[PDB]
Amino acid sequence: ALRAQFENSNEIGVFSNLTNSYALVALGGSENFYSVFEAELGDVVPVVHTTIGGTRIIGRLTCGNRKGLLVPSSTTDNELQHLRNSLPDPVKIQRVDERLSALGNIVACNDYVALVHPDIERETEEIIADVLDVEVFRQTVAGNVLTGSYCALSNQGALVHPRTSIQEQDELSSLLQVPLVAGTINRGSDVIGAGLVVNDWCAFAGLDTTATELAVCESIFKLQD
Amino acid sequence: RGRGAASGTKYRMTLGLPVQAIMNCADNSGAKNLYIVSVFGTGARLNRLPAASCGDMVLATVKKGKPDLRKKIMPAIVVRQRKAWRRKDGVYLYFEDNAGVIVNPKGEMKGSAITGPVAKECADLWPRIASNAGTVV
Amino acid sequence: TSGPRDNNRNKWAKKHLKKGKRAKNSNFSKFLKKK
Amino acid sequence: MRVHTCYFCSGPVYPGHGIMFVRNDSKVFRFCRSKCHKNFKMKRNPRKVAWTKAYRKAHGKEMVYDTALAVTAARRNVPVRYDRNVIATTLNAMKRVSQVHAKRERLFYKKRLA
Amino acid sequence: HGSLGFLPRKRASRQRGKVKAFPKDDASKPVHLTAFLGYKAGMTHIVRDLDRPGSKMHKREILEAVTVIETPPMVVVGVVGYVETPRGLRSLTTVWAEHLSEEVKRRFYKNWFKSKKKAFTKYAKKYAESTQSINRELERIKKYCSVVRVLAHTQIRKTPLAQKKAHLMEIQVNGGSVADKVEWAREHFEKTVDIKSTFEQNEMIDVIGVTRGKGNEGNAGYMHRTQLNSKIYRIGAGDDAKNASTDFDATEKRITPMGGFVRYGVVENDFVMLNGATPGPVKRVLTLRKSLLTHTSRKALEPVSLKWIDTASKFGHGRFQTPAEAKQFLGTLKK
Amino acid sequence: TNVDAKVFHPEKRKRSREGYADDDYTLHKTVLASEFVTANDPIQILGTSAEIVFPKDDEECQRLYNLDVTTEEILLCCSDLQVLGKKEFRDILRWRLKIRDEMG
Amino acid sequence: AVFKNITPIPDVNTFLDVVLSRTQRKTPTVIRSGFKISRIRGFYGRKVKFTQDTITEKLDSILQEFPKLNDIHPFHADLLNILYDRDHLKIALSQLSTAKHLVENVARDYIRLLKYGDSLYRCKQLKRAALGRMATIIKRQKSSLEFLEQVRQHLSRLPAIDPNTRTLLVCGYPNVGKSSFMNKVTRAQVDVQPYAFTTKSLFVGHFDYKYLRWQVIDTPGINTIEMQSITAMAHLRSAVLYFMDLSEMCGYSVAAQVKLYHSIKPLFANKVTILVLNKIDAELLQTIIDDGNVKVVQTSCVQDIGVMDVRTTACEALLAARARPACIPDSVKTRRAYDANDPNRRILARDIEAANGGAGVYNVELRDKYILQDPSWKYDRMPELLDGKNVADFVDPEIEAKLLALDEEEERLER
RNA sequence: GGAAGUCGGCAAAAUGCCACUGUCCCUAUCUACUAUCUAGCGAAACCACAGCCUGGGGAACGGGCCAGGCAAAAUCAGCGGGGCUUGUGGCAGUCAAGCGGCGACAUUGCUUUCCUAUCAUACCGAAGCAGAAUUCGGUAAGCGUUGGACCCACUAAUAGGGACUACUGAUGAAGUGUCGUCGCAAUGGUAAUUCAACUUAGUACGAGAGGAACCGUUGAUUCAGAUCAUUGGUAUUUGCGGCUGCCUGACAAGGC
RNA sequence: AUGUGGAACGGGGUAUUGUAAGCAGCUGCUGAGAUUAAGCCUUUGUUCCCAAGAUUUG
Repeated sequence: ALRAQFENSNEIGVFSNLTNSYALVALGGSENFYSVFEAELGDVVPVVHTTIGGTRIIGRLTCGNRKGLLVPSSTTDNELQHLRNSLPDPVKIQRVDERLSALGNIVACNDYVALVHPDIERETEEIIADVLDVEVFRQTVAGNVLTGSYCALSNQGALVHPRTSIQEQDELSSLLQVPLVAGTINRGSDVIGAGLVVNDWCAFAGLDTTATELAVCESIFKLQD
Repeated sequence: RGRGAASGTKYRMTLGLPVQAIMNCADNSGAKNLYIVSVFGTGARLNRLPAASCGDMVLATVKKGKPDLRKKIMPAIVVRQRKAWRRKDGVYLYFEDNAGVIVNPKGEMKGSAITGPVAKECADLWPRIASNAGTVV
Repeated sequence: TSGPRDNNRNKWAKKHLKKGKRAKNSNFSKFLKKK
Repeated sequence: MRVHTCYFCSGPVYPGHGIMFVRNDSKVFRFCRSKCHKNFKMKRNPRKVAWTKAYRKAHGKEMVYDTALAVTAARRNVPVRYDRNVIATTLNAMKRVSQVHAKRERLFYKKRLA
Repeated sequence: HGSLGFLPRKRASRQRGKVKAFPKDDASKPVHLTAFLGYKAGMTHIVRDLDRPGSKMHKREILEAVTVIETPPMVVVGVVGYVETPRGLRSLTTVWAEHLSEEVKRRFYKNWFKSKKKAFTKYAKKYAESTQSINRELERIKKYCSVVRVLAHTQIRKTPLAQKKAHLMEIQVNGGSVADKVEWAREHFEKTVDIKSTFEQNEMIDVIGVTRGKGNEGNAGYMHRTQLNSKIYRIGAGDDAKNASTDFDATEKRITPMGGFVRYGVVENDFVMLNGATPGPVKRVLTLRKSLLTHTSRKALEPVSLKWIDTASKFGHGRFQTPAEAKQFLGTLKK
Repeated sequence: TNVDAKVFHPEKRKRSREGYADDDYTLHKTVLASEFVTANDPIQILGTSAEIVFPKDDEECQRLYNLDVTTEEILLCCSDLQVLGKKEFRDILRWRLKIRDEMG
Repeated sequence: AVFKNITPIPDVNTFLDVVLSRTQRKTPTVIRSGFKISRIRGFYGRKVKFTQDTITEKLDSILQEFPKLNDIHPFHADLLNILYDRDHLKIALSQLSTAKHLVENVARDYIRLLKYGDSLYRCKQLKRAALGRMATIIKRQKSSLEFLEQVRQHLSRLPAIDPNTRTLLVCGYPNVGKSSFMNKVTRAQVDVQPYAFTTKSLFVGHFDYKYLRWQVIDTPGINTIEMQSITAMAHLRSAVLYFMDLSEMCGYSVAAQVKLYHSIKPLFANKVTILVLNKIDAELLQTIIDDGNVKVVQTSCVQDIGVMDVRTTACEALLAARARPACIPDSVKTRRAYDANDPNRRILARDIEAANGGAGVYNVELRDKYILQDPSWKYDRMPELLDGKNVADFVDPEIEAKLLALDEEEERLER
């Protein structure tokens, strides 16, 4: 795992997005943030220096996996054209004309399973299955609808609220077919999606995350090999 | 506590909510109303009532709410605005109702899910609100 | 706040005027000057 | 760089003109000018306003369809890789559309008058 | 309150903005002009990609209000030399051309119609028959004079106005030696100097004008002012049907808005697109000069790439840039 | 609350600053067409619900949508109940009464 | 308990000069005989009131910033009695408070009398009689202010010992290898010299082990230094790590060290003792080992071995007392981690920055990384608009064929 | 936005704790009249003589005097202006520089504009000042010193004080032959202010907790000067449309 | 003080409003009609006016 911060903010889940096929980072601000992502994934996956809707919070405004990427209807044609030019062919890009524009705060997805804010429209569910090629479950985490921000999820693990009950963790893990952990981040910051960005081989966390959590993410996401 | 942990910097925009104004509670923290008593970052402009805007922090009192959140003046982030404000893009925006969220001075909001549209400005500045936002336009 | 009347603001302003910052004003007028 | 169509008159809205109004239903309304904004504020139905495209097409004052040149236009949400050859023909095909649409609607009005 | 640097608040004793300061002359630089003279046609707005690093909208689209002023190429019609003296600059001599057009001759009379049109008859007559006096005077300028300022007059005939008296002013000549200035001045008699050879679409000029007269509120308005740091966005040519077409727009069009500029007319000459406000109302002559000083603030250095320029109808609420597009959208009228 | 006055007076927004629907995350409230017809409090439904939905899966909603009483104008107005004039609200109420009379 | 936040004390003369200078500068100065008697009275009362506020404001700052010995954790409380003689400190702190009321009473008295002033002079002397008294009141605490400044000066030097966190207190005879262990464990640099009593006072040092932070507080050997060590061991939740000079290279008899450890055993009660055999590479030991709590860990002080093992043993004792196929790319399995030294690390955008002007100047070429058939067009501007219509809506890789499939059709209509 | 203005629901608005309101933030626009100018008619109060300013003239220092600053006709419209004093108490004894018994310090006994005397911003010197934060002191009045009932927040800070002519705009005869164009510049005035965001950094420094700076760059506060592309406001474009009432025996037609 | 002269109308463009009477069977003639410079642009359109009077000027 890595400790990195955007500007002087620990919430690097907001300011960037990362999947098994690409990496999206904010623009015009700290290119040191681009350097951090490039230092670990520069020669493996493309690192796109992009923006969504003229904002630096692209991480919470998009949702994607190794196969497809989604953007809200608020994104410009120019920014969408930029993303498709930079991104390679095997990754599909789509505009999701959907109820709650912030896709990152409502949808957390991997290559095989996605968790969505129940309050999404049926056509959105259909296109997510069509694009992401994952099974869609309209469930909730810790009683909170914002699955994407409170459930940092990857191919080899997942993290949720420490508050959620043990039976709830077991239900989510069994329905996700992946080990799950109820942990914390950034010294009591319960927005796990907004603090931790994870792929199947690397993970980044805020600078304010202590060593105890970093060991926990290392164990659950098994980056040691 | 003003301008604190707000990531980058905010462009100038029209002033919508002067002192002693009522806004809806936007999150599900349990509050209904907020009352502006003071505005952070106001200079010595004579006979100028401090005013708030999207992405601004104001000392707020929960006028209508459960008594535990009441009786303690604390900062709040104005998340929406009714007065028309122009983006640097050029388009002019305005919402139906003045809305605000309940936030600690550090920047982490006290709610769990905010209701309705979110100003694109405040989502840019406040990553914590962007962490807990539903739809931003 | 350092005021624009500051002798050191004026001093460093000078050194900016002696980089390529002013070179893009020297030959920049030469553009029209050959027309 | 997007010239959206206004919600009330269906006329194009160029950057810098008009207003943006966001519904609490997360629906965004674009108005080309203050006239259309105010009319929406009183909540007049565009199907019953004498100078809107929606009203006009509700009474057949325009052709129902133009599949012009075998393809005319569609909002695209799955973008395409940029290519100089492709942009050139799309540039040519686009302006070849307008003259066809103009040519056809000229005879459409001729039929309507008679 | 009110600034004390702008009193006595009284009506300007001039209509054309006086350039009270010219850039410092440096002989290392060769010869160029230092000012110009245009007419405020009106303002529109633009959309631009913003390449300012660190700015919150780096590589993002903004919208900017731009002032369009039409500048038909000025005509150089004389040369003046000022000599340094302990009592200040003093105009030593003045030399003119042969063919001074009727536009500038009108400047010398309050009644051009009733006059006998007798300006510059003896001078032009002796100019042709004996050029030794002209050579002697230019010899004097290149021998004594240290500041060389050329008479240039604007071709108000081309402007869509009703005025006919051309405007006349003194553009200083910075660069080279005094001999180089006189040679440059003598090689441009009776010829025209175009704004494309004076400003280059990206530099940061200072705009001088007289404010719009608001009336009596003491006197308010109609004051001489000097905007600094006004940046050129686009120097267009009046001969091209692409002067309002960008690289992101195509759409063959002209800068003049739908229906002509309000209370000005139709701009069919070389024009300048400055940013923001400029002093004075429309159709008032503005003065443009190079900045007195080198300031390389990043705003003064960064390049500009206009994405789209607006030619809607400023006379109301326009919503169509070009009449072709209006016909395509609107159904075929009864006409 | 006085939602009937807002329904009957679409203009003159009362500058409502009270709260957000008692912790309702989404403002897109939808009322079933069959439920709306069967409802005995049309004023409350009109003042609260932002749209009247007639899903095709529901047999009652599909029958009401295909009914001759429900016209194109009625369906178009009911699609976005947030923006609807006084005449449209009266027309919607009359359509509901006509459908209820036909049903019983 | 960070004692560094205490403002520095003036030395009486400065205290009066600062107080008197403030009164002259911040309050009015000019008055004439012809003014109304109320104005004359109001003027001088303002100075008398103002100086009292200045004196009390300074005095209260001392009384609040100093730590209240009764309300603090008895570790630091017991540390301060040995260092600062709590009675002397309390007497000093109390005297300033008695001073604080005394200035108030004199100020109230002379303001009260001044209401009856009849001429400019009589108010002038009460003001002088005032200013003299609060000046003379303060001058009597010369010893108290000097004592507090010395106490302040040494308080700011003390290390903020951590009582809540897990700790490993180290104690023993002087020069018994404790300094070497502290240097090897804690990043702090404590001077190690053959001179005895090098550890003048307690030295605190934080260490990280088992994903947790432990505070090692070295104590002076064994008297004021011995009393500090005893008090530190008295109230501190920590494991005893006494180091015994097995080789007797420390200059003290092994039996003497055993006797000292037995004497300190009363303080070492209810703690995880450690029987460190210092200078192992370089009798009563069986009696000490019979206790069982002390763990016999050999420590090669001369050979500099076993320090890490001892720390690991101590930490362990303290802890006891308290289908989803992840297709990682093949390049990831052989990726060289970016470390700046080696040139191997591919350049980064951070490095392209510093060569090209730094932050705020370098314009990142956003178009510089499009996967594209050509890197020349890599700066081209794509059309966005034309004739009311967007270019974007028409971009189709097969659009040319839609245009040809057309050409037949229009040729049909014209015919 | 809805009592923050004001001692305050004064006056309108809402009808004939909630709610409304330009009282306020912060004013803007529109209408009539006065207003100004023109033709005519046409007073009175008041009047030693007059009308630039600084200092001084024993007082009362003034409009006349003295010493200066200065000073160019005729007017038009607004505004009414007209050697004190300070930062250090009182009683008693002891010295004792010394003078002629006092005896100096010390010792012991008890009880709008202006000023700088600078709150903030700039710099500076000292302090156990590691970093940060802070304390004291010096130069410094360029520039700020807030919003609400001693309080309670904001803020960089919410420092302490003194007090007919002129003023502001508008014409204007005239030397230099006349008129005009382009200029020169004596003198007068003057303007910018503060904050924090990215780096430089989690680096220097620190056991740790914590954690700066110069430089580069980016916005914001306040103030000033302009401007009307855009959005908003204003309606006598009485521009268009709708509604109410009235008329021609009727429809239309306009009407007010 | 006779000319890309000036004016009065008129046409076109741009605009504001929202589809005029009448006819025919709510619909179509009808984005119609009206207003458009009074501080909008332009005019090969039609007509007229001006190649003056007084005063002051070395």
